Amino acid sequence: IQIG
Repeated sequence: IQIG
């Protein structure tokens, strides 16, 4: 999970 990568958010940004």
